[PDB]
Amino acid sequence: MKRTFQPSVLKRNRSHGFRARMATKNGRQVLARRRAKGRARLTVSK
Amino acid sequence: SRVCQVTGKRPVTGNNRSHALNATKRRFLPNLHSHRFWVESEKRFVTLRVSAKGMRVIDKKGIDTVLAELRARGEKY
Amino acid sequence: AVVKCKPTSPGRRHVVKVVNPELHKGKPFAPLLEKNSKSGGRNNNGRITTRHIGGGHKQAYRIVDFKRNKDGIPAVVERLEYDPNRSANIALVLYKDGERRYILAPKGLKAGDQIQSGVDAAIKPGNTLPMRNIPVGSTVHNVEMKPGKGGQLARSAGTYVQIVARDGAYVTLRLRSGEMRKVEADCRATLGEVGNAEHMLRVLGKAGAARWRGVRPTVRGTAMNPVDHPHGGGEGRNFGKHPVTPWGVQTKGKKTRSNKRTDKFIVRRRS
Amino acid sequence: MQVILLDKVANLGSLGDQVNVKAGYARNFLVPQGKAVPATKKNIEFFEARRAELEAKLAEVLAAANARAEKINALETVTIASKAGDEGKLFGSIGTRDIADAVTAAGVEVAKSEVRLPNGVLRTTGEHEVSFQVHSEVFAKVIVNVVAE
RNA sequence: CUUUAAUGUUUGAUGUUCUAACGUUGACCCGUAAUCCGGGUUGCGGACAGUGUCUGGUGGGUAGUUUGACUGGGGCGGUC
RNA sequence: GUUUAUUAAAAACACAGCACUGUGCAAACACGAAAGUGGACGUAUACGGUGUGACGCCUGCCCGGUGCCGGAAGGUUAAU
RNA sequence: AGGACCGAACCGACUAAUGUUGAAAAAUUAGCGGAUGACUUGUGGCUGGGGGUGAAAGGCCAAUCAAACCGGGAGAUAGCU
Repeated sequence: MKRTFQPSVLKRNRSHGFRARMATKNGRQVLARRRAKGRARLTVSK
Repeated sequence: SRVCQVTGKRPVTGNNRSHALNATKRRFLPNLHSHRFWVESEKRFVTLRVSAKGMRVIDKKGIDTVLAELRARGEKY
Repeated sequence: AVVKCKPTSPGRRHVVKVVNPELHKGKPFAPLLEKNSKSGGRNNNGRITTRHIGGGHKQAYRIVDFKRNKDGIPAVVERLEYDPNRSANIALVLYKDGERRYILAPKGLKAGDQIQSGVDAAIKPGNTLPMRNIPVGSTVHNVEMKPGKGGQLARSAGTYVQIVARDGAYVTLRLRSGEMRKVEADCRATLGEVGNAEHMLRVLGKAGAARWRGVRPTVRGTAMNPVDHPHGGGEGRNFGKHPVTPWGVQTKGKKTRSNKRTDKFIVRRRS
Repeated sequence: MQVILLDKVANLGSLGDQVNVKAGYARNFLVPQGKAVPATKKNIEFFEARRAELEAKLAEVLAAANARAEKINALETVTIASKAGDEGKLFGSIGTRDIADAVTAAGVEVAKSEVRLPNGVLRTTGEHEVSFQVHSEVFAKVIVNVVAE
């Protein structure tokens, strides 16, 4: 309903993606951060 | 950008200041204008944006002398 | 014609609508239809620029021409239907040359009219020609700023403009607002008036009637906070202050637009 | 700067003449139009020894052009030529009447003029008539031609 | 020498016209079985619009800040 | 009809309707270092703003101040 | 024909009662309004922070909107506790 979260799988892959964020320079700082932190969990980048 | 290329003259953030000398800027900029220049060698119009102080300096070395040096920092496509 | 929808229901209480006989439906030729027509008022980089835009029917844009370059063998006028994408009634014209051209249906029709445009045309309302073959005092619609630019003003319902002068270089016209402006003598334009005049004579009847006309309600400032627009101060209301735009300039009077170039071609500004 | 002239146009020039000129003639008149070359102290010797050949053998068939500059800044012609009046006979085809254009114009909106009385424009010896429109009901016929200085 | 005339003349006004600058949000061609774009060709406007620098005027439009203190609570009044 | 999501749903907002005002397309205007974009592939019976609110009957008096607009002729006066 | 009536679905919340160390970070229960259009609803897309968006309340923007979230500047500074 008024719930903040409820799944839309598409959007995750295409807005929070590996390559749906790689283009922007800033969403390459994110990758850089989360690689050197040892982060490799992946927030749905597949 | 917004440069002369010839003299290279570019936007600086200078200020005329205030009268109580408070912090404020508005930028001093060059006089870039497209003036219709043409090569004779390849015989076509190669219109460049260049400043009007830049223009004085083009005149002073000879028009096709600054243009003799150009095409080693060329801009044309 | 214009017909009152008599009190029957509230919002039907008082309605003016227009029904006219020329409305004939069959759809214009597919190559002369494209797309939808809803915009929303947004830039092409997102974010609505212009408020009061959104709403309205689906529509289709209808691909129109009033330039009328052809001067070949006379034509004929086909159907007529109200073109939704503009403020006047249209008719498809078919040249016998093999051309299809739109016209904004100027009054007095035979639905088979012989359109020719020349340098004397068929000399009847509804033919385009270069504005020098007319006398002064003509009514002209699809006046243009350069020849081959095509129609662009006096292209609504019953908009046309009087030729006041046209001797020597340049043609002065009196635009509908008192405004004399001298345009080139080379420019085409159509003889006679433009058709439809019931655009003004349809004065709706309800709030909902206006919503589906592509527009959203215009909210007055004085019923909105200082910050949102001055003259408010809600709870108990407030009043004061010389009336301002949201851009802070005075709305009452305050003549605008100078460019010192297109202004050199305007000869007498408005009353 | 300074220039060696290549022309005689307006009230200055004389088909080669080292004079001082300003930056209203350079980047605004003579140049850019091929109607001058700088004079520096190198040029001053090159061009001058050169100009007693060029500005002689060439000069006396080009006199049309030199003349028309004055005639069109004052205005009394709408036909122009770079050769015409330099044999007793006129040459060219420039002129509103038969180029189907409007030229030598900088206030007048027109872009067409129709041909009326066939005589040729700079193709018949002597003056010819040019007819110039401002409407299809208002006109301004005139008698114009280009001759030498 | 003036008053004033004319010659050698200088220059600002206006006036006119022009392109040779410079713009084109007119037409056409070609790159191009790209309505984008450029150049070319033509027309138009035209030393103008306009922009750079400087400048006066305006400018709660916008910004940063301030707008004291005493006091039988503070206000309020008086006071310094 | 819309509304203070989730204590205030109305006498609030909105509204057809009225009036004023701006604006001739390169429109007013608006957005964006800009290019350019929206307005509109519309175009004065249009597009935008302001105030009032079906309908009916009506909408008096006052332009000084202030703003805005017109007249600026002349005088004052900056940069230089 | 109808921003038409009554009235399910559905969309929504004005009253009251019960709940308030709840079944619930707004419900349950019983009424109620709208209910063919200024309707309402799915999917995706497009708008962003002093901004959007707003039939306009300074409302709404991820249980945050008359003051967003995340990280840093930073040990900001606290004549105060």
